[PDB]
Amino acid sequence: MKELIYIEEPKILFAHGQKCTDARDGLALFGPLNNLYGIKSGVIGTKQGLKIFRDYLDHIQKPIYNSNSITRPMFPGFEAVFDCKWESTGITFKEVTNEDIGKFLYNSSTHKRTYDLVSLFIDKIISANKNEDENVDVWFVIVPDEIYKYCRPDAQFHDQFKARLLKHTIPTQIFRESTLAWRDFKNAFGLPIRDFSKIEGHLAWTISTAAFYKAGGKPWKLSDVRNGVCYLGLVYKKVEKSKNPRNACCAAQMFLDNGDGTVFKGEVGPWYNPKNGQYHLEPKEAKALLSQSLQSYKEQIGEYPKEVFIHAKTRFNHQEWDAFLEVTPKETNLVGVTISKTKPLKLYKTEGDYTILRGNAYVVNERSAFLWTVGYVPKIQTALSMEVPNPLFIEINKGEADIKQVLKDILSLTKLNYNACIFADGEPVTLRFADKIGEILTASTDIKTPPLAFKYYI
Amino acid sequence: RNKIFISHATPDDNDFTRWLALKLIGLGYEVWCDILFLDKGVDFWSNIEKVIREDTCKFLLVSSSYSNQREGVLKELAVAAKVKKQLKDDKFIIPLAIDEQLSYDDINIDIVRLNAIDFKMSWARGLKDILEAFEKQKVPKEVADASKSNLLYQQIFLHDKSVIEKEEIYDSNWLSILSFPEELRFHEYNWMLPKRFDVRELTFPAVRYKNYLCTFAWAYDFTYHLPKTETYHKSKTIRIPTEEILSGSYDSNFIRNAECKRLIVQLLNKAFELRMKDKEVQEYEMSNKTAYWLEKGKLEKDKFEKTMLVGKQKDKNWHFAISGASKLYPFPVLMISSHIFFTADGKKLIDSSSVQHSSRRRQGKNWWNNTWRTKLLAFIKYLSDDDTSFYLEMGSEEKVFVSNEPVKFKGNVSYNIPEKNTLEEEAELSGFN
Repeated sequence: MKELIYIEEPKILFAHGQKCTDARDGLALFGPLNNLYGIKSGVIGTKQGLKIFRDYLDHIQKPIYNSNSITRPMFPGFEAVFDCKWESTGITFKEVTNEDIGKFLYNSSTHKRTYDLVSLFIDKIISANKNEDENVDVWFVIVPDEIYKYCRPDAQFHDQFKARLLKHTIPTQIFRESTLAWRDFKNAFGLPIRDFSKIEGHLAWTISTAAFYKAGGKPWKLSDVRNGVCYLGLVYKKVEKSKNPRNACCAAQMFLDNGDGTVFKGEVGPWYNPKNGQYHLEPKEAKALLSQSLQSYKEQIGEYPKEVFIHAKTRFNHQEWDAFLEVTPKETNLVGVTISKTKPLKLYKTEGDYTILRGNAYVVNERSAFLWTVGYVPKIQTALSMEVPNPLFIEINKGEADIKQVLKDILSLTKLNYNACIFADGEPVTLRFADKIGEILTASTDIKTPPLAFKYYI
Repeated sequence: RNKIFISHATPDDNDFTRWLALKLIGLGYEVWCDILFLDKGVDFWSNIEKVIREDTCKFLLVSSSYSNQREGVLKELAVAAKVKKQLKDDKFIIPLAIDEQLSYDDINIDIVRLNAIDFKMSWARGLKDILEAFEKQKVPKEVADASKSNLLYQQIFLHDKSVIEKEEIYDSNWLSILSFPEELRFHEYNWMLPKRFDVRELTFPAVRYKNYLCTFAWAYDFTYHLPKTETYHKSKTIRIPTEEILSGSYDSNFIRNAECKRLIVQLLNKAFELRMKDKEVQEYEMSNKTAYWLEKGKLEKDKFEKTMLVGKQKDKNWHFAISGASKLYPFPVLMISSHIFFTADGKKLIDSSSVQHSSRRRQGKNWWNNTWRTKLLAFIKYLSDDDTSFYLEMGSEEKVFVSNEPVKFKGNVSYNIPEKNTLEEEAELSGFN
């Protein structure tokens, strides 16, 4: 019998040392771990965007309800959860006229259109941070829902705009009007395009916990963690514009228990392998990245990591690891983990209609296992993933570590998505924002940035 | 007397009651209300009245459009007024104006003259005002403690939503393999293999490893496009027991174990691809592997084994389908991947792939665990040749028996299956993340 193992929910620490699994239950019931007191806004957008933001803030002040409050709980109200004042009285709103966006939006190809319009929305923010003495915690970019519509997917406006801000380190949050005033935008019929009516309160949750996080917020933190667990996430992105098919860019997201990760942009070089399409690092840049992360960890913590798990979506060759094992203190345990997504092992259930649980895992051997990060969770009484859950294959490619420990860490790393206040997620945070960070890095290639937190990436 | 009693129109005001009670318990204000007491007795009203008369020190009143209409709210209000008159207190009763629609006139005549703490603009401001009053009226409160609120919340809202130590049996998509051909043969064809001849197009699988030809088929198994092989000598051929290869005991410098296992994987994949040609199952080209489905009308009402393996969604027809891969570690199996293929009429295929993916997601939304399991098992049993397995053709005498019943997995902890509320709510929803 191919027995499975259950690994309990990681549990997340909240304010006053309160440990609750759901992100938006111990948040409302207690509040954020760090109690920052002012989220003075700097909304940038059209006047209509300012009105939408003001109305949505007024809504957020009053409770918003979900039709299914068993699965998606409500929002008691910002100040009733975050005990801090985020209202429409204090706003450093900076206006962009409709014609201003229009003239920068009609430039034929998406290339010039996106570059010019991102520069338009970036010059205003840079000037605001430079020549004004009212330092607002977060800059809200309320983009009218025509840039996202007309200027659809470098592509991904959301990513290029965030990427060309790392040097200035301006914590910014980007919103769409259709996300805020979803009722106002409607199709040919009277039904709005985005029917959030059953999840309206949910839209109030994620929009809040993200904005709080970017305003120097720490909504929550892992409860059970070891003393030095530095998690490296090796993102990767082939430079399609590069004439050399080998050329590629990489980074390394360093994570402590705090859930706020530092991005160590790597060096663009020959990391692609078209013969088998596998990301690989040569000794020089491998040592450079590992040394950068190690020095940053020592500086922030005062000592070198006790353990270092490098998670990746592929397998590390021998040059990579033989380079990594050189620039690493003897008193350190370095491990390399491969986390594949599909690896077909669907497990349907004979009993009934609902799907398999979330903690179930199949351990193939001492160095391989399957983990069900998605599916049905009793607390929500719902399936995180529709259809049947797809497992997650985890193998300890290099180094010696306990597979159960790696599985538990990988499950715990799924509760650190501040950007979206949800029960959990299907991927660990180390590789969760792999495509996003890869596109950010590709957008910002020539400029070299130091170690920066996620507040400027996600 | 310390309880901060609350009355509300349940279930019209359960959320506000729970929120306010938890906040007041965390901040120290001990609270009492209908919720938080799921162990209701035969006579709950008696205990409520006893608490109001004796234990309650403040009487908050959730004032909503349906709070005044409800009879229980009015009864609790009358008892509160009686106790207040007995005590001769100015503000033993506090209406919490939580509803905008409740007009000034509509307010129940027993609370119109009592100043109401506002909640319409913000719940936080209302709680600030309540705390200010409680400080003014010197309402007792213990030291702030947010652990008790956590424990109470877990015991109340998270008692029937916790995993249970129950065993469940799951059906995988890994279909076992019973028997392999006795030996794997590497033929010394050398010059007998035509130059630039694609061995992929052959009656039986064969991999041109090095200068040899690796396969389970006999030397003479192929003669149509290989007539010269009639003169081949079996002495030169190399025979390696398949059992030894799979067990891993085999060790030779000519070829390593891993390469042999990869060769066997490719042979199994090609064998399945060839075998599905005989069956009356269509073909769809996936990214790398191949996918097989059933066209319209081949089965009697598209209900093989009383299971709907083909149906109609709006203007198109959806057919359930599979795709086969091979694995050998930790035990030989055929990986089956469910698919839904959408066709204009039931015999052709949709050229576009974006429409295919969109319709696949849309149809998967409407299907769930039971549907996917039933359709996969039905399709696999359809491909069966007998009541035990189906065979892939490697050689004239050699065949590989792949079972038609997937491997059974077992958990240790499980949950309880409530009604299909998720099906009732999630239906007709897309793009909300």
